[PDB]
Formats: sequence, C-alpha cells, structure tokens
Amino acid sequence: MFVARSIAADHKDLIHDVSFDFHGRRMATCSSDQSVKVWDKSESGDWHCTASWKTHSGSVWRVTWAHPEFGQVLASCSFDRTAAVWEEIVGEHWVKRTTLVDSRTSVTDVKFAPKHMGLMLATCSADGIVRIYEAPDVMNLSQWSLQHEISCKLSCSCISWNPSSSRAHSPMIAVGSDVQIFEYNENTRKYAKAETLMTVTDPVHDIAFAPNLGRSFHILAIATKDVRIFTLKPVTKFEIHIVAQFDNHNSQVWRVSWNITGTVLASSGDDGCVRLWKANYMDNWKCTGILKGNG
Amino acid sequence: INTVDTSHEDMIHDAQMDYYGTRLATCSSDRSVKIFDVRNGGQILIADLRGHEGPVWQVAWAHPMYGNILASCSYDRKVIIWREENGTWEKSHEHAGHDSSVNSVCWAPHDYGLILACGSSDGAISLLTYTGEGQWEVKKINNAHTIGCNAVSWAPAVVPNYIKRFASGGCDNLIKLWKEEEDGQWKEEQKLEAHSDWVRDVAWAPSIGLPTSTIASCSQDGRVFIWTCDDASSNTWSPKLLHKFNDVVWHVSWSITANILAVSGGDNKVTLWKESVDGQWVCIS
Amino acid sequence: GEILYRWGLREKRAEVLKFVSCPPGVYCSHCRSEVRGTQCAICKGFTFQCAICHVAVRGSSNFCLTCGHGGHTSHMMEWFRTQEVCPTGCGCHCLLES
Ligand SMILES: [Zn+2]
Ligand SMILES: [Zn+2]
Ligand SMILES: [Zn+2]
Ligand SMILES: [Zn+2]
Repeated sequence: MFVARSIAADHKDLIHDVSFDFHGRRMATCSSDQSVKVWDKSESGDWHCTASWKTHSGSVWRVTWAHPEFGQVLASCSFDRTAAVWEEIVGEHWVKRTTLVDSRTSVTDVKFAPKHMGLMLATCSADGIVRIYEAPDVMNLSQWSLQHEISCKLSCSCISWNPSSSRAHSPMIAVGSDVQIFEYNENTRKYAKAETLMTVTDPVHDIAFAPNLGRSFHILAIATKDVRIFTLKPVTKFEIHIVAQFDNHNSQVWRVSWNITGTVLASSGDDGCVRLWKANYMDNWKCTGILKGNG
Repeated sequence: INTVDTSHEDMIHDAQMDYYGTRLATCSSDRSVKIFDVRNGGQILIADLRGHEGPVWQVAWAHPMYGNILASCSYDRKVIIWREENGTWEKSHEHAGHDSSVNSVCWAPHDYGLILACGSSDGAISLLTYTGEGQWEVKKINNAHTIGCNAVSWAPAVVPNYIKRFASGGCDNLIKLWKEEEDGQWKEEQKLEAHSDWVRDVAWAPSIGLPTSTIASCSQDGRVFIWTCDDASSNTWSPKLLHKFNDVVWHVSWSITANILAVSGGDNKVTLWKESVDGQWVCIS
Repeated sequence: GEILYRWGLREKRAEVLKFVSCPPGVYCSHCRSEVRGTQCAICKGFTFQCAICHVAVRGSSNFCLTCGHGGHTSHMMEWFRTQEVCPTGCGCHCLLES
C-alpha cells in the first residue's frame, strides 16, 4: 500500500546514515568524504542543501539531531575516537562547542536522550566502553560532565534508549552485541544489569525501541539474519517474550527503524529490499509492502 | 493656498499649527480657542474650547514627545494646559501664581523634558517642570524687569549634562540672558543694551551646527536687529540692522534652517526678508 | 533626523541616525523565579516558552500584561487574527486588556 518516489537530492558519493528532525524538516546526512550535509525542506517541497563542512579524521559513522526546545544541536561520532557537538550559532555558521575523547577505541554509536531527562548524550565505543555524559547548563553548550558508566564486557555495536515519559517509569538503555538491558536505579544513581534476552547468537547490527504512546508494555526490535520483534511486560523483573520471527529478507538485515505511532516497523536488508511490517486485526504481524533499492 | 473661514467673535490674535502640520490653534478675545483640522484641506471642529478670565494672547503647541498639549496665556492669571485625552479635548491644569497678566508662552527644547516659561507683565518668570506623577514644580524669581517683560524665547540645546539658557526682554528697552547654575537658581549674565524705544518680539534662531548663533528683535522703534556671535566664548553680540520700517513691528519668526526672518507689524502686511552674500538683508516678495 | 520626523517620513529617521558615532519580568519554567533575559541563571535554561508551538524563543515576543501568556510575534498574529481567547485557555480577553 506504499507508493514509491524519488527525491531530487544531489549526492556525489555514498551516504551512510540519515536522521530526521522532530517536525519533519532538515535531514543530517554525513558520510563518504568526511563531510556533514545538513539539508532542509523548502515550502514548495524541494530540497536544497544549506550546510557543509569537514568532520573529524575518521569516517563519519552516525549523526543524530536534538530536540527543538534546546536549539539546533547535533551529535556525531567518528572512528577517530571523538564525539562532535556541532551547535549552530547566529546563522547559515556551524561552530563546535565540545569534543569528547574519553574512549580509547573508535566511537561506534551516538544516541541522544529523551526530553524529560534533560540534555544528555550517550556514546558507545568499539571495545564496550559506554559512558553517559550530562550537560546541566542549557544556556551554554560548551560544558559537559560524565554521569555514569557501565561495563559491557563485550564489543558494543549499537545502543537504544527508552522513550517512556511517565512519572512511574525507570529509564533504560539496551546495547547491541557484535544484547542486554540496563536499569538506572534511583537511590544508587547508577545503571545496572537487570535482564537480558537470550535468543540470538547471530551478530546484531542495530537495535531500536518503539515509542510508548501510553501502552503498558514496551517493544524492542533486534536486527539479525531474522527480523525480531519482542515484548516486555513489567510486573524490576520483566516478562520477556518473543512474538515475531519474520525472516523473508533473504540476506542480512541492515537496520530497523520505528514509526511515530509505534505501529509500523521498517527493516532493510543486504538484498537491497526495504520492507515495512504492520499489525493485523487479530494482533498479528504481517508484511504490508516491499520496495526495491533501485526504485 | 488653503483658507480657514474665521468664525470667532472678536478679532483673531494668534495662529500656530501642529508639528507634522495637521492641526491649528486660534487664540482670540472671544475666549474661543477653536482648533481646526486641515488634513487634505477643509474645516472641521475637533474642539470649541472655552473658559478663561481674559482674552488669550499666545498659544504654543508642545512636542509630540509628550502627547497633545496646548497652552494659553490670557489676560488673566491663567496658564491653562489642555490635555485633550481619551479622544476628547478637555481642561487639565491651571496655575495662578502670577499677579499680572501673562503675555508669553514658549515651550522648551524637547531634550530637557517638558518645561514651559511664561513671564507676566510684572517682571517675573516661571518654569512649569513636569515631575512624573501629574504635578508641576512651579518656581519663579521675584524680579526680572522694570515694568514689562512680555516676550520670552529658548536657546537651542547644544554642547555636551546640559547648560540651559533662554532670552527675555520687553521692559527696560533691554534683553537679558539667564544661565542657570549647578545649584538650580537662575543666575544672570550680560544684557544686550542696544535698542531704542519698546521691544515686543524677542525670538531666537534654530541651530544646525554652525557656531554663529543669531537672534532677532522687533520693536516699537520700528527697527529690527539681527544679533550675531562668532562663538560663545567671545560674547561679541554685535548689533546689526535690517530696516527701520515706519510702523510698529510685532512678530519675528525664523525658518527651519534660518534662511528667512518673516516680519509682521502695524502695517497690516507680511514681509519676507533674507540676507545676501555681502551681509545685507533684502526683501523677496 | 529631526526635520525628517517633522515631515512624516520616519523610517528614514532611524536609517540616518544609525550612523552617529557616539552611543545611542518573565518567569522561568524550571525553578519558578523571575528571570531577567531569554536565558535563566539557576538552571541556565530557557525562561520564555512559546505558548503556541511550545518552543523556546529568544527574539521578538508579544504578551499580555494581565494574563501573562506570550509567544512568537508571527504566532500572536496567526492566532489573534480572529478568535479572541488565550490559546492556553485562561479566559483572558487579551485584545481587550492589551
Ligand atoms: Zn530557571
Ligand atoms: Zn512559537
Ligand atoms: Zn492568557
Ligand atoms: Zn491575555
């Protein structure tokens, strides 16, 4: 039920990761020749690039945007063991405010934090060094301070955050393995090792939680040779389950991304096929469209 | 050439427009101060003011800085200010701290604040400085002049925190300059003693930046003097002369850059003087 | 500039006076205090949050002196064009008291 289309965006070289803003206006493509391209969206619907510069030494891995309530802020992590904050100031230039080099290996992932917990950034290294950095000052973005850290004891590949915004909830972070869950307690004020689902010995490419929207059980997706969708039911001790094993990709799944409503999951594989998975009337999961990489 | 059909009772006595050129003011002996709006040409009546103790001589519109304000100096002890607030013309304040009948009302430069000078025919002066609550501060000085002192004018705000000055005259065939000191009481300085019979108009000239500050005078001797000063440190107020017209000279008004010194007097006409390169004042119309 | 004002053309007054050489409360949402500026001091956060798009603002901003609900100047055009009620539902007839 999906109609394909092509966007008139001129890119000379390959692109790694694209991330949207909160409103649906201004992607953050950054890859290939160590460059960051912060495009936009005009009123007529066309896309015109309005930014460019050169990133750190290593190849740019991921780019993530920040909430509109704390200005225009980016956060990129490259192979050069550096995480770059690229806040825009006064106009159409981009100027740095910090650069963290506390990871001895190459930085593997950089994901922001939910709006309700403040302005926090989490960085994952290739050797399993995961540290959480807080920046309590909001009028200044040139300052930072590490809050807490955990011992992965493996090679971290991707991390994800819990978007739940209820008062009666505990924030958590799940880290891929190439597969555990943390629990930032209140009195201790540190992350933990509450539980970890053991159903995938295959390598993990990218994990991604699903939005809450007021339901009473969270959803986690794990990217492997088979697209996995699971559920967790709080009773703290969870009730880990597995409710999906669709593996029609015929290749290795690249990435898994979630919709605003927490209903439609998009998965991409190594066979050049992008497929969207949706729910049915009887709370069953079935494919609802496949698009070819060419078009 | 727009015309305003007069409709008062007695002979008119004054006229002065608004800052942007949108309104009028007509002091008279009919006690009416009927203001006319002249937008696009025509006659309306936004106010048909009334109420005084004598015929009104001189009106003086204040700066738009401080809202629509008009002043009156009737043959009275009245200095009434008419605020015209809430889209309706109405009385606001009066002050009778002068025994004789006032004859002059000249607003101060807008950089200082909202100060009015109105010297009566007793030989006194007054400053109605606005305070910031809705009350005035009226101060005076016991004596300034022998018998008259009916004309007062202000000096352009110049220099660097300000040294206020103004000019008077009309009693001792004279004119005096009052520079208030750092204490607050008006001191005095030189008096320009070069006139003949009886002076009436004591106006001044706007400044542009040129150090040549000038000042005119119209009198009953029939003579008009255009004083000059090379600077304020030499004080060489050298009296020149422009004409010796037969009748009495009433009023002298300058232009926005002092290239006209229009004169009106007892001859029931208007003369439009202007000075040439040689320094001699010649007529135009 | 004074002459230009007197004529009735007044943008030109500011344009000319720009060349002269010689010189010439909002509550915070986190700590609930009087903030002097677009940026707070205690939490160092934004003090003015737009009451329409719920976003922090730091430039031109209208407001009601009575009810105290403000936002972007364009936003306060777009809402206040027709319907006269505070978009935060405080019951203020803002156009009557402002
Ligand atoms: Zn605050
Ligand atoms: Zn807004
Ligand atoms: Zn309100
Ligand atoms: Zn209001």
